[PDB]
Amino acid sequence: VQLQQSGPELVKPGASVKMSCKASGYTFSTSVIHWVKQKPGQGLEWIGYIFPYNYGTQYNEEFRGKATLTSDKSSNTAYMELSSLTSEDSAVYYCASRSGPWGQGTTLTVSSAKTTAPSVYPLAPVSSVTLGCLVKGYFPEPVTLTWNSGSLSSGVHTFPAVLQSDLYTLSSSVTVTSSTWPSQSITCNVAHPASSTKVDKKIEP
Amino acid sequence: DVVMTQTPLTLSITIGQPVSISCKSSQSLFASDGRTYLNWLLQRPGQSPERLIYLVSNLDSGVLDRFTGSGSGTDFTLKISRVEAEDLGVYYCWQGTHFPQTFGGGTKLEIKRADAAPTVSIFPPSSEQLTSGGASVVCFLNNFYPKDINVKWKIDGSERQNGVLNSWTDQDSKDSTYSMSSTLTLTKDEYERHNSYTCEATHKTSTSPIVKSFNRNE
Ligand SMILES: O=C(O)c1ccccc1-c1c2ccc(=O)cc-2oc2cc(O)ccc12
Repeated sequence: VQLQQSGPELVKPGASVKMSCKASGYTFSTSVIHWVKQKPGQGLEWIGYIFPYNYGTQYNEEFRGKATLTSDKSSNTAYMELSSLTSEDSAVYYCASRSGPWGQGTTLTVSSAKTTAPSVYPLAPVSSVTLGCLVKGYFPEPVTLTWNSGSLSSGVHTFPAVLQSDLYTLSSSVTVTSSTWPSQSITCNVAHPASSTKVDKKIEP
Repeated sequence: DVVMTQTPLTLSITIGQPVSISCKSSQSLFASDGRTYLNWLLQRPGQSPERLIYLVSNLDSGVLDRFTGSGSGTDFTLKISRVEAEDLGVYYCWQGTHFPQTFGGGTKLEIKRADAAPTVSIFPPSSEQLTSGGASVVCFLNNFYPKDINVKWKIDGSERQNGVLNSWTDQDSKDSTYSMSSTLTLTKDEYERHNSYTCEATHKTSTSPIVKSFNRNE
């Protein structure tokens, strides 16, 4: 059994958002679903829970007028609606089953700022040869990074993004043997959901 | 609200040694129905939490038998008989006896390995970035141990602190090492006015810096 959450969202302040959490046909219709908030580099905060059959809920007093927990029995889906969104609502939100599973999380960015497409640059070097990929100037978070569509994953270090100043930037390194590159092809594959961009950049000597 | 105090704040342990994490509640977790609602979660780097233990001592499915949970009332304990690299992360206790439900602050578990030196790599601005009028110089300091490291950027014999954007990874389970990335952002022009670009790494493993350089005009 596993819980699949809805994709990331960027919403303007004052507006409202609705997230989904879906499990297999069994567990959800009998188990309690909790909702938890986690701000980057911080601990966990319980928002509330919802009961299966009876549609009964319980809220943390801090979220009384912020969150609203609902469930669709027919589709095995629990929802969380957050209202009058503030920068303080920018965080990762998880759903957690009383019977064990947790969702992957849904990232929420509360910002006035505009959706920017990322600039993708191939980092060519000047036993093993290290290659790179720079992902500069994009908004909001997150982005997805793979090497050669996925056939390269072993010797890879993907780094977290940093904020400066509108606008986020992150990098990734791939260390393969001196014989592997440039005899065989190594390409970088970046994807930003918000800007609807899918970039593929070949690392060239 | 029930305050959940976790001790120690951090734990650094050698592979195969025992680990003990404490969780103390401000109120008894013994409920009106005779049950005790205390859960233990592990947050792995770049992952959502996962529950290891429920109702003081029950192990979740797939949780290795080296994990043991115990306690009663206001004092709880999570134990690892002989630690493994895949056990690293932040440990959180979760109470459900009182409302609102609350979590402990966390306990960071870092794995102890033999001190490794960073593999330094330097990258000049790509041709593409230079076309678009931008200039970023990237430097990777990969697979080192311990975590404390200093990245100094030198341009033509002088230190540069402006335009520097540093980013660290959390300890990898696969080799118990830390990695880091540094970026020096300049305008194409500032970049074109300088020639020698250095990435110095100051660590414990060597005396003294691990220097990587390139000449723009080369
Ligand atoms: O799911 C919860 O509410 C919960 C939160 C923290 C700690 C334990 C629980 C928990 C329960 C809490 C209160 C209650 O009345 C019943 C609970 O039942 C559980 C059953 C589990 O299998 C596993 C866990 C629980």
